[PDB]
Amino acid sequence: EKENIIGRIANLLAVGFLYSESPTLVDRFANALSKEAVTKVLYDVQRIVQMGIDRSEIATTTITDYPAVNVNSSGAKYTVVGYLPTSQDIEDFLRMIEEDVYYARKAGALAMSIANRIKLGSKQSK
Amino acid sequence: EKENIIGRIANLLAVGFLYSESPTLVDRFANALSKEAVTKVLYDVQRIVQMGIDRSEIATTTITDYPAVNVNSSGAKYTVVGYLPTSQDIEDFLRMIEEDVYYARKAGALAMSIANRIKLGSKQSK
Amino acid sequence: EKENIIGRIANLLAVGFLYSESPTLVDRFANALSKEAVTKVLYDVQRIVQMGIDRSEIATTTITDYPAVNVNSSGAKYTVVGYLPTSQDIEDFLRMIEEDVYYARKAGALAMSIANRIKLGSKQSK
Amino acid sequence: EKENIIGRIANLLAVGFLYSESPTLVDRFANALSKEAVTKVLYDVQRIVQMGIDRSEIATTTITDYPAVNVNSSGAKYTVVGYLPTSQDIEDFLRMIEEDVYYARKAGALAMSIANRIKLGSKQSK
Amino acid sequence: MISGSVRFLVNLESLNGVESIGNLTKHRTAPVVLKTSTGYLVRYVPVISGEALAHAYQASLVDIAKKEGLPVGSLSSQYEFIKFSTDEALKIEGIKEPKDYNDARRFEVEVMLKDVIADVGGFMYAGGAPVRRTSRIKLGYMIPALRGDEIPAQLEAQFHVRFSNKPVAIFNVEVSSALYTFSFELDEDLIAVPSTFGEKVKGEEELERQKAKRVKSAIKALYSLLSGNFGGKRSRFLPSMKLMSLVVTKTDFPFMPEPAHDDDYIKTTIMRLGKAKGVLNGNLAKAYVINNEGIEVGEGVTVLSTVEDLVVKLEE
Amino acid sequence: MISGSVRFLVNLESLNGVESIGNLTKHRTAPVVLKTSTGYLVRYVPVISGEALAHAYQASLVDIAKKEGLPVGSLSSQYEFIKFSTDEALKIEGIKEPKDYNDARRFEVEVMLKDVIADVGGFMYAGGAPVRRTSRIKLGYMIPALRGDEIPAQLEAQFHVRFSNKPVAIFNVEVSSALYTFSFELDEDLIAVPSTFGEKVKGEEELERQKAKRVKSAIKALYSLLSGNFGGKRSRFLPSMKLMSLVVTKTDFPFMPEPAHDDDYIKTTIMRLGKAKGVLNGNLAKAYVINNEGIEVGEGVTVLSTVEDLVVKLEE
RNA sequence: AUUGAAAGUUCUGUUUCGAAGAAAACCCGCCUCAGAUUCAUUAU
Repeated sequence: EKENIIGRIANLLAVGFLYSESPTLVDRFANALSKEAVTKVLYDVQRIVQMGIDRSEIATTTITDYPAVNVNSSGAKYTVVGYLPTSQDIEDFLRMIEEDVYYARKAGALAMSIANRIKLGSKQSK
Repeated sequence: EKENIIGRIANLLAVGFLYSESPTLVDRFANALSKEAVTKVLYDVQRIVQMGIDRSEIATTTITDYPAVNVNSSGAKYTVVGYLPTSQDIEDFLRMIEEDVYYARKAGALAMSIANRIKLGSKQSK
Repeated sequence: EKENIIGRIANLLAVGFLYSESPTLVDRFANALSKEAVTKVLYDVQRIVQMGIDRSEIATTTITDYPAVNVNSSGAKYTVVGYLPTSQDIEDFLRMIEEDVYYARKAGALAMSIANRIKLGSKQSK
Repeated sequence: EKENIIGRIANLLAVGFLYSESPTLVDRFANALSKEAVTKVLYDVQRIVQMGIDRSEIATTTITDYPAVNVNSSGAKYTVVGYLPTSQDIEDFLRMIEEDVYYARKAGALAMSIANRIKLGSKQSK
Repeated sequence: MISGSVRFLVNLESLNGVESIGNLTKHRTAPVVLKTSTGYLVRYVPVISGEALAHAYQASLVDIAKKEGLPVGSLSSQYEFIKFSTDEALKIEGIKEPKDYNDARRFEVEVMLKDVIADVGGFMYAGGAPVRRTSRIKLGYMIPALRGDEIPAQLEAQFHVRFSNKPVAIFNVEVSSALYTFSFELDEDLIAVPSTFGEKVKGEEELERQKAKRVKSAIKALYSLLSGNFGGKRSRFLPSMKLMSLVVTKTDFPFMPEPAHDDDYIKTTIMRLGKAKGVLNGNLAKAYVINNEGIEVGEGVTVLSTVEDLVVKLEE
Repeated sequence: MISGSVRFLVNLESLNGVESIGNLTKHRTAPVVLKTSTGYLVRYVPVISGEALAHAYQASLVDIAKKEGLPVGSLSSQYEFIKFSTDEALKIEGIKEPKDYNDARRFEVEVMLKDVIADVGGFMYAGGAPVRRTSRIKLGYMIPALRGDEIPAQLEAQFHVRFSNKPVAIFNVEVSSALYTFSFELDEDLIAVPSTFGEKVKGEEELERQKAKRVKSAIKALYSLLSGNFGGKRSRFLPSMKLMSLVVTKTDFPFMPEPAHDDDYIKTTIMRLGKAKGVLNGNLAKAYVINNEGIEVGEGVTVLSTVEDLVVKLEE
């Protein structure tokens, strides 16, 4: 269940990165040394995702069926496979961070891997 | 009991956000650096919820049974699962803020998570 | 499957080394005595690869067909044969490192062998 | 194919010894009782060879045609006849070491024989 | 000997740099082991190398020596402290290389009568007859105080753009804020004294004549380090520094004050100084304390106000 | 005998070095076997050799002996502890080599009346009639505590550049941070006592006269080791050291305190000391404990505050 | 139940003594997130 939480946080970070086209929040998350830095990124990335939801540029979908998130940014279309974190996942993840900030680095490494694979595939198709 | 207070707080902020369709109070709460900013948001969000109660657009309910709050805004119907804070929860939360303003960021992050999940589900339906 | 994961991590390290022209990350990886040092290198090398992807100086290709990665650095062209690691390969590799840091030394030795063979071939053709 | 791998590892050790003018890595390799000691030497010798490649003091050539490696050290010129190991040769050699550390002693004995014959010939010509 | 411990508070800081990745300039970071109520933990914290402090100290010493008429080397006249390591430096300055071991002392004296920097900060010559001279000033890395369970330090990245009327210009800079602490040691009893063993060589009389001036200049040079004139990127990222606590000890025997990690590190070091003087059969032990944070000090301790008073007292 | 166990906390450290590869200076590392809840594992951890500690102790002993008027050897006057191993050292000092076995004792006395270092740290002469003298101080490698499942140690590399106005200058330095522990033993009942069996030889009266001063100097020399004056690269990489726990036992019978690997190693060693005194028919057993981390100690144990008090108590 | 039958080559010993990978060194020199936007029309 800890790995599932970390994977859902990584999906949120990857969606926020692909939508904003900025690595800055993922960099801040993976370099965090305090619960303050982690919590600030968790807010700021969800605030970016909230704007994408309100613009209908971020939407949940299913793809062949697996749960996925479609992201439209600057005329590029990306699809992240998996769920976004729940409020309980954020709370349980913050408790994991209060024990060991290592889990922020693990989620950041996964998020960057998701984003890199999607960006590579999108450039190859173009 | 601290987590239960923070959760009930989240729920109040999420209800106020869904009813007003404005993130401004949650943004102010999560960025607070003083007890003044936190207390001002706690008043302003409860004042918005009070208007929704007087209009019968905000009501307590049970849903399958869990306690919930129904919110009607702009022809959209939302349901937040959980209790609203008591007067004692507000007083105990203000005492927690006087020790560490971190708890306002925690409540803001939870509130935005609740609101985002509800908005995503409502957009998907139909 | 463990050898395939190690080989894909070695390809990532070799691509990062050839693109950055710096052995420092491979040295850190092969000398790691903790999961912290390994995870830090896995982030930093992927961050270097991400810049090369955004600049279109790192791209996936096929070569006669085998999967490959083209790397352009300082007017030199290199081709690494194989796949880059997936997010699952990074996660499974980190689990292997949590059991035995030996696998970081194995991946580092393979990465340096790939880079040395490519650098030797490029100098001979010049 | 096992003898060809051992011979290519012996050529790498001999090139590293002639370039560094130090027997210490060959001594460590021939006295190894664990995979750790063997793998550490395989990295350190390749790191020495990498510096010689970057300085253009180690280069692949053909000599009458047989494949060879030219080594320039302290104004002395040496030529080792044969190929350097591939990444696959290092990996297959490490698998042979995981079965029997005897193969490290065999490669060390061959490497010292190559280096001794070359040093004797170079002193006689002077 | 003069041994000191200093605490500084710096905000919005970037004086030390490391290799850059992409368009990001990184700040030096190091691992630290810290003790909490739950045990021991490992953290990554920004730090500042001591080589920058040494360079600033040597530059200030060069300036003071040039102002006071003391000899300064040709290469060291420009702020390039290669000293006399390579043969090119010897050829430029015009000093013959040592022939055998017995001549080494002579070479040292020839190096020592031309540049005060080589005398104070030491030097190395590698060759047939290597010559070594250890530095007379010792510094260390600048580490924030490891007090309590939370490290009072933070690091972040900042976004910057370059304007242009014809786009065809974006970079990031790392900025840190912390409460730094560092210690230093300087033995003035060996300044202007040859270190290589051998026989007497002509030219030591001039060194004996200039010993007092060299010691005075070396003591004066510490003002730059104690004031805050060190580090790079000062053109656009000038930091805000403020002294908080300073302890200086002058002894005739080896001694090391406590690191500035705990809130109570002045009373402990004063008691340790007294007991060390008692046990080691010393004849001189003085302490000076500058306090601006209202922490415990002790009794019978001289209290100063600024750093210039401390420098004057040390000189006198 | 005096047996001690000491725990230190060191951050941003590089005092011991090994062979270098390329432009990288490496820190000494050793394998350790550690027990976890899943069994036994092998890890590679930075360590510090005991030879540096021995050199620091011998240098401090040389300084103390020179200050107190005790004789010091000509070669040992300079910090070069070749002692009397080779014939060149004997020729420089001016001591005739032993003729046969029966003369060996005489040679030992001649070595023992000229240098206190040979007496305390032992020496060796190889030849027709070899002479041996085991050191009276025993030290070991400095290993971090193997407590729990995670080793509280870390090692990394740091990047440094040398400035030059005409590029034609880059190196790397290894830096470690850990919680070190080490133990030491010193038998003062054999100082200034010949070890080679034989007949009485003129000159033992002087040794008997100087025995008290030699013992006092040997006890005093431990202050440098207990304070933190050891290791190299102190000019630019001065470490931050802080004492955490110290146990010292004085006995008339052989005894070894528990290593500082477990959190509870003071109560155990005190109980073992009491039982060993009971079983071995001893007549003297004293313990001193310095604690700064708030761990369990026991009852009826003398508690000190600093190290100078311990040194004074040991001397008295 | 055999060129088989019947038997210990077993006892006593340290590879021990000693020696710092040490000294010298800057990642520092130049850059702006910038220009444009009404919460007002109806209510004893």
